[PDB]
Amino acid sequence: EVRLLESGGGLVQPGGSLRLSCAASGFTFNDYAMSWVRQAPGEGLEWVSTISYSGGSTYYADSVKGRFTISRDNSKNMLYLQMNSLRAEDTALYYCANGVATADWYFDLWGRGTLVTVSQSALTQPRSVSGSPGQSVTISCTGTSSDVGGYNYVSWFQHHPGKAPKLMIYDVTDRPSGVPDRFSGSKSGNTASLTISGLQAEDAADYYCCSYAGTYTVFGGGTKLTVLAA
Amino acid sequence: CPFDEVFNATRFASVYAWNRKRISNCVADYSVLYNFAPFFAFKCYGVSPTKLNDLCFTNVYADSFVIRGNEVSQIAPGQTGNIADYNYKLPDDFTGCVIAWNSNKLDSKVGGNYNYRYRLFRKSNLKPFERDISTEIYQAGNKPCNGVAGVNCYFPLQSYGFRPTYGVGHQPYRVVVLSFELLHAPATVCG
Repeated sequence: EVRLLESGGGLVQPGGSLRLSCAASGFTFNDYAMSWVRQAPGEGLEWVSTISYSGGSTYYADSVKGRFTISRDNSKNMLYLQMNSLRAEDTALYYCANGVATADWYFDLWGRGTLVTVSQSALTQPRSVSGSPGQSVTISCTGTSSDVGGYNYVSWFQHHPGKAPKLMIYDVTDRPSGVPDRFSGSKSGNTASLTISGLQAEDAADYYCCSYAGTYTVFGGGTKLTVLAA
Repeated sequence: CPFDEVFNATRFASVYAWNRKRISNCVADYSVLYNFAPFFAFKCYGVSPTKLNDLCFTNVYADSFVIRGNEVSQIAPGQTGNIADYNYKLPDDFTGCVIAWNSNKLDSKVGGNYNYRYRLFRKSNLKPFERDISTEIYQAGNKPCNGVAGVNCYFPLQSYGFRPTYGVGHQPYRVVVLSFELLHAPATVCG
């Protein structure tokens, strides 16, 4: 059905150049914004760039601004990322994402990711939280007045490094398809909060809050959730 | 009745080229809309909706389009403004209802949604229920513009550019206008 497929990753020398590709399938590609999100080994999720549905709007992260160029070919159902002046800190698994099922500014559809090898200001989360199976945990996310306190476009993601993140909560409180009611969200001022009840062993993962602020998307630092067996 | 075909549609029409669907050959139960969106406005003019289950109408027209929230007040009998005058006009004898709801989650896009337009210039007002999809140049000055835009000659259409960062006044709102018609032809829509 609906699919995103990244490609074009490989080993490149520092300062080199690479072009990434994302293949859409199963939906009207030119009706939706496309975004690139990366994860560097040992690092949390980082929003890289977003292109609007038409192509006349490109948004970039300051950590990459000037060196990458995002583009899309709506005739070919393809999204592209032109990465130049590639540094070591750009070594990451790269993902393309859109909001085909929720809204144009969210990430609910993800690809499998492509691996790029080159030879913070994030929202504040707890680094670690633990809980016993069946119990409940609450994870907090504190941002500025320009993101979490600016709009109500907050998201929560489940993630295991080496696979794409999964959208668990969008619009502060709502669950996409397939997410149990054990996950619920809330917001107060500049702080958002995810609560996971009825903890199971498979709930152990990394949890990131996310905020869309118009000109940019920003992820939290991430909270490792350990479910201690019993 | 095909109320869902109008309300739950994927894409709505721009207000300048607004869509009209004739409703016939069915029973009009509104439980659907009652189990539809939390509405911004349910404004009926010239008809009690509490009597819309004993309706016995021959034809019912479902006009649909998208505008910004500031302009939903214009979709009423005897209003004025760019929408009421240039894009969608209701008659002073209007016998129907205007249903509107915020569509920001469906019609707003990241860099603005430039697919929704509206008419900014027209020499005369529309007559009630008239539809003008012309794209021809407008003459605000006295220079005859032979199909060429420019200094004092404008393109008549302007995109909304719906963005999620806009306030509710400039956010997209989907509007369905149900016109309840009574002709001598026997009842084709009932309750």
